Order: sequence, then structure tokens, then C-alpha cells
Amino acid sequence: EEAPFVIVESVDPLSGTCMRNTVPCQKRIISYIKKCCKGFCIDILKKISKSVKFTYDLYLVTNGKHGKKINGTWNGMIGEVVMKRAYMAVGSLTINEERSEVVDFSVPFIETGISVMVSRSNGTVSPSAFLEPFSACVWVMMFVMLLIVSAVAVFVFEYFTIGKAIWLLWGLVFNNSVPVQNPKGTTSKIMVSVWAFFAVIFLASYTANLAAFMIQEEYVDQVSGLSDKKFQRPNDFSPPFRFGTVPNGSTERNIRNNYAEMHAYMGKFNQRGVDDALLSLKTGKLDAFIYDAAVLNYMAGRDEGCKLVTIGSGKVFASTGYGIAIQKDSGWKRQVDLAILQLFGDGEMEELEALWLTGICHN
Amino acid sequence: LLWGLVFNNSVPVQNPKGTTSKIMVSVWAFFAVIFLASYTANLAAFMIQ
Amino acid sequence: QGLTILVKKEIPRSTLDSFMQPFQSTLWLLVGLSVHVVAVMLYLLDRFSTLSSAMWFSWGVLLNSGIGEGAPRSFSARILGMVWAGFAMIIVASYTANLAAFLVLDRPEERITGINDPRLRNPSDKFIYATVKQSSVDIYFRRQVELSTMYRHMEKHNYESAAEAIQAVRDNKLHAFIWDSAVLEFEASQKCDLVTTGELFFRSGFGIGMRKDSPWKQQVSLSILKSHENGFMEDLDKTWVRYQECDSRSNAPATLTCENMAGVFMLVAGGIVAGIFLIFIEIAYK
Amino acid sequence: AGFAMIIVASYTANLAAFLVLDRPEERITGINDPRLRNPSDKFIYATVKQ
Amino acid sequence: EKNEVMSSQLDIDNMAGVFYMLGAAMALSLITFISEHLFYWQ
Ligand SMILES: *[C@@H]1O[C@H](CO)[C@@H](O[C@@H]2O[C@H](CO)[C@@H](O)[C@H](O)[C@H]2NC(C)=O)[C@H](O)[C@H]1NC(C)=O
Ligand SMILES: *[C@@H]1O[C@H](CO)[C@@H](O)[C@H](O)[C@H]1NC(C)=O
Repeated sequence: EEAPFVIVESVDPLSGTCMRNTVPCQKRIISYIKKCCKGFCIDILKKISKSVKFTYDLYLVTNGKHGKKINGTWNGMIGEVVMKRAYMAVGSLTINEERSEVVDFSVPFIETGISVMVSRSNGTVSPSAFLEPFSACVWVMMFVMLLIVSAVAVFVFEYFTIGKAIWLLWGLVFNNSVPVQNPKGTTSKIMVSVWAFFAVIFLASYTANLAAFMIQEEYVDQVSGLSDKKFQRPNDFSPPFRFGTVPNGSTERNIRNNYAEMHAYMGKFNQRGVDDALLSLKTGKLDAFIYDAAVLNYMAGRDEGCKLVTIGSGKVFASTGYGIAIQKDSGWKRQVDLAILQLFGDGEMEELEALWLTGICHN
Repeated sequence: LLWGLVFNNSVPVQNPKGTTSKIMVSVWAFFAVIFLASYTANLAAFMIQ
Repeated sequence: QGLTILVKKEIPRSTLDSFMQPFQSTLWLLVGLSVHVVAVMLYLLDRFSTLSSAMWFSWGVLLNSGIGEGAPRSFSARILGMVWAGFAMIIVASYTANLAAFLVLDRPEERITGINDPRLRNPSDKFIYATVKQSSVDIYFRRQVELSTMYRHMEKHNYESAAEAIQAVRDNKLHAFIWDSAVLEFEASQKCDLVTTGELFFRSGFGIGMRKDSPWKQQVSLSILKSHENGFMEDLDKTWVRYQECDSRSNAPATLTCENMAGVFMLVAGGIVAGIFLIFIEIAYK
Repeated sequence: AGFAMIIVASYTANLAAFLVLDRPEERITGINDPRLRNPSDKFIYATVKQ
Repeated sequence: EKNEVMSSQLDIDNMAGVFYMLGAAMALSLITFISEHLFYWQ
């Protein structure tokens, strides 16, 4: 059916099938019923049908599977191009090793992998800030300066005193709030005045700079990829670590085969649908989500709650791509490949990206 | 004294006494400090328009 | 991979100049005069029902010190000193406000973002950038009708040595440079003064080539997929394109150094020596 | 007393911060404001009938 | 949108009333001193 890559729509009650710029998709699907299918793969198929000969009509699936295999009986998407009931198939279909054996693939056009989704936790303005606003220069500068001006005060007083003097002069800097006594002598008072005029500007400059560090806030819980301790230790660090997937997925078979060591932990976290997951996240019912970023990227620049972003992108599970199905040992592949390559050779991919791939939060 | 307290309480003064009203003065001072801080905080914004 | 532009980092700790900066000399001298003004005003009000003492009081209450035991004895002297101190607060307050302002709009420059940064519609003389002589990237230049203008400007100082473009930005002569990513993202991580621009330009990836339909065409690609399924290329990368594993950046708060703050310490030493210059003065005057 | 200074200092810093990022909302700009690619329920807008 | 000022220094005209209110208080002090010289009859 799809993520946004392929959108179905009902028929217009006035004009029958539906509007323009959309190919119909109808068949004896459930018991013939109609719809029309608009989206990205739609336009890709149309541009292909342009440069090469015509196509047939459309078709949707009953086995519901995105291409799962069971008992040697591949059910669902690919399961219909093994019996050659369909010469090929399109839509957002991943590319794995198991699926590659039966039928062949086109050259892929959109990069993809499996990534992580979580709300942008506020979580921090600063771990430690008090010392940040200054270099170690000025601190020892002040220390040596007080340590010498105290002596100068004592030894200008030659023409109770020493300890109390350093006491007062230290206390002066930090707001000079502490009550003290013993300034005297119309010769050194002016020196103290100097030190005070220094102290006030010092404090002001300090709090000024410190009024900036709270305006960086590059907050991130940079939990690394699927080789992470929180993943390796799902319960050794906090109770509510709860991952989330949707099985009957190529991602599911991959993650199982590779990380059974924690896949058994995951089975308690299988939802229904895809947007159910994002809802459960926006409620915090689920901690972190994992799926093919091929849809997470798009879903990011869709919500007003711009907290719903990924951890460092690209560094995702495995670098694969989306392609186009084709029946084994045929001849079309040689042409279709050059076709999509020439399509790359026109830059129109960035155009169709700007068509529907952008997001508000891409800033 | 109490007026001078607000604006930094910098002016040297005298005559607080009596262990009954001192706490009131403490209250007024804790008020004055937050007052000044809030003031300069807001004023640290008008220069950013 | 894709295409991307290399830039040199900023070395941010270069913001402050002095401390008398946020004012202007005018205000300095003016307030210096006005303090004496109100001083003699108070003293003259005092004689008509303490002079140097009163001047001390006033010229001190600015600098928050507590030196001096004086006070107003009249009624009007009191009614004056209050607003004197009120004014006093405003000065240091505004000073804080201004100095804060000088550190929030302290944004040196925004790093160039992608091809479509319109600074590279037609560039100035303070920003040089080109490709290597005869680098195949130029092929997408001329084959795409738009960048022709840029192609002319790009043709300006094309550094013909690919191994010398790194030096070209390392000498500050060049600052930005157009190239492919998968070598740059390795080059930035040698020393963190060389950074990328993050915007991907042209989506494509590499591969393996065989003569037309080898017996091994449909064969080895199955491995190259399956091998890419578990962890291989990721680990190999982290072992080959993750040297020094440097992080990127922030808009640094630019902590202050002694090197631009110590100006007040000159005044400290000046007051130090004014002490001995004044020492014998009062003794002799007595 | 050194500690004492830090408290009021940080207080000033924080309260300043609460008034600089105090940006309620950006007014919508033109048709191409992608909030109007597909709108939410907290922003209604239309034309007159016909 | 209009970019912002680079935190110019401060100058007199900006601090306009900060001396006028001062002089006004000074004149108020003068009239109070007049009142004092007057009250020698009460
Ligand atoms: C994966 O697909 C299977 C098969 O479609 C789903 O299982 C079924 O639910 C229907 C509803 O009554 C049953 O008739 C089937 O017998 C169930 N299949 C099995 C194998 O028990 C299953 O829910 C799907 N799971 C996910 C995560 O997509
Ligand atoms: C961030 O903001 C949201 C929105 O109010 C809030 O619920 C949350 O507690 C804040 N902090 C974190 C760590 O998410």
C-alpha cells in the first residue's frame, strides 16, 4: 500500500475513477474494486513508461506481506512474482540477500538503511558551566595581583592589619558583601578604590560572558548505534528501555539473524501499523524506535513537534537501496538500468525530491 | 537605609538593631536582590531588538 | 557518497579587544566631571546650614566600596544623595547590558552551505574556490546549464594539483574547495581545523566493474551484498575513515583569555606606582 | 562568599536566557510557508464561498 | 528578515534622560535649600 511513497485514494463520485496526474489501481482484490494510486513510485513508473514501451494496469496484494518467506512459500509482495502472476513489482521495496536469490533487481535509486528515532529530550543546558566562561589566565592573574597588592598596602602603611587586610581585599571581589572593617589612612585608600573599580568591572564582565553559555544548548543524548550498551544491556541501566519494531519486515529478519542476543528481548515490543509507533512515542509509552530511515527521514519533516528526530544519520544499520522487482533471467533489466541511469543523468531526482521529500525541520 | 538598600545597597550606613525587626530587613534585602537581578535581566534584552 | 565543499575552521577565541570598549570616551569624561559636580554641590549645601570627606563619599558610592563614614546632615543633601545612588545603579546596569549584547550578536560568519549558497551565484574576491585541473566533476558542471557562470569564476584560480588543494586551504589562500565527500570526510579528521560543509550535492556511489557479462558478474555481487549485511564495511570504515574521530563544532561561546582581558591590569600597575608617587606627597604636606 | 556570588550570577544568567529565547511564534509568510503544505488543527484558513 | 546590530558602543544621546533627571534633582535640591533658608521664621 505504502508509506507516503505510494498513496491510495478512493474514486471521485462525480467523474468515476478520479482526477489527473494519477494512475488507476483497481482489481478483484477482495470478496473487483477500484482506487487510484498517486505518489513517488507512480511518477517513476510513468517516466519509465515514457522512454520504453507501454505498461499494463495496476494490482494490489492480498497476502499482506512486504515480502516475507515461510516454509519456502514466500508470502506477500515477492510471493506474487515467483508464480509469475506479475511480471514485476514496484513500490518501496527493500533489498536484502534472501530476496535477491529468487528474482533480480534494478539498479537502486534511493539510499536507505535502518536508523533510530526518539523525541529530542531537553535534558541539558549544561553539565558543568560555572568554570566555562573563563580561561585559567585571569584566575591566577587575580591571585598574584591580590597577593602583591596586599603587600603594597601593608608597606604603604609603614609611612589587625595584614591578615584582616587580605581578608577585606579578597571579600571585595565577590560582591564585597561580607561586613568588614579597618580601612584607614588617607594615602592607601585610593589604592583600595582602584581595586574596587577593578572588581566591579570584573564581576560584570564575568556575568556577561556567563549570560551566553546558556544560549548554546547543543543538547544531545548521543546513544550510539546497534552496538550500544543500552542495547547490549536492555535492563542493566534503567527499567523503561523498550525498543520497537514491526515484524514481517526485511529489517526484522536482518536484526533477528544478526542480534538474536537481544532479539528475544524485542518480541515483547511488536506494535501494529507504523503510525501507532509514532503515537506511542509522542506519549512516551515507548522509549526508542527503530526502522528503515527511508520513511523516518520523511516523517521527521512532517510533525510540528520537532523533537521527533534521529540520532546521527547515515551511520545506520546497513547501507542498501530501494530498487524495482523483475522476473528472473529476463531481458528488460539491461534496458531498464540504462533508463534509470539516464534519469540520474538529468538531475530530475533532486527535482522529484523537492516534489515530496522536503521537511519543515530541515534547518 | 531602606531606600539605599535597593540600588546595590552600596551607600555606607548604620543603625540596624534589635533582634525582632532584623528579620524583616533580611526579607526586604532578599526582595531587593531578586528585584535588581530581574531588572538587569530584562534590560539585557532591549539591546537585542 | 556525494559532492561537498571543504573549509577551514575559524579559531573562535578572537572576539574581545578591550574593556573601555562599550562606552565612548565622551561618556567616560562626562561622568568623571559630573561626579565632582555633585561633590561640590553637596559640600556647598553642607556649608550653608567635611569637604574632602563628602567628595570621598560620593566618588566612592559609584564603585560600590564602603570607604568613608560621612553622610548628609541637612534635609536637601539627603534628598539629593538618594537619586545620586539611583543614577549610580543605572550606569553599571547598562554596562552589563551592553557588554552582554556584544557577546550575543558576536557571530563571526555563517559557514557556507552547499552549492546553492547564493554567495556562490557570483563570488567576491574574499572567497576563493575551484576544482582540480581536468577533474571529472567539471563534467557535471558543463553538462548542467546553470553553473556556467560559476564555471567561469571557478576557472579563475583552478589549482591543478589535487594533493595541493589541501595545502591551498592550509595556507589560507584558498578557504573553500569543491570535491567529493568520501575523501574529504577522511581529510577533515586529520586535524580538526579543517571542516566540511555538510550539504550533499550529487547522489551516487561506487562499485566494481567487469567486462561485459563475466561468468562472475551475477555471482560476486551477491557476496558484496551479503558481506554488507552483517557489519563488514562499517567496521572497515571505522578502521579507515574514523581516524581521530573528531566532533564537528558549535557556535562557540568564546571564553575570554588573559590576552584580551588583561588591559585592566595595566591600570592595576598604574595605581600601584601612583601609590609611591603620592606617598611622600602627603607626608611633606603634613 | 565565593560560592555566594555564583548563585545570584547564575540566577541573572538564567533569567536573561528566559527572555531572549522568549519567541512566541513566527508569523506565517506567504503561500510557501510549508505549514500550509498540509495544516494542523490549530491553524484554520480558507477563502469565501465561490 | 532584518539582521541585527553588531552591538555598537554607547554614546550620549542614547543616555538622554540619565543626566536630565540628575539636573532636575539638583534643582529640586536648590529649591529645598531655599525652603530651608526660608524656614528660619517658624
Ligand atoms: C505477520 O503476518 C502474519 C500472517 O499474515 C500475521 O498473523 C496473523 O493474523 C491473522 C488474523 O487472524 C491470522 O489469520 C494468521 O493465522 C496470523 N498469522 C500467524 C503466522 O499467526 C502477523 O500478525 C503479522 N505480524 C506482523 C508483525 O506483521
Ligand atoms: C522537553 O520539553 C517537553 C515539552 O514540554 C517536556 O515535556 C520535557 O519534559 C522536556 N525535557 C525533556 C528531557 O524531554
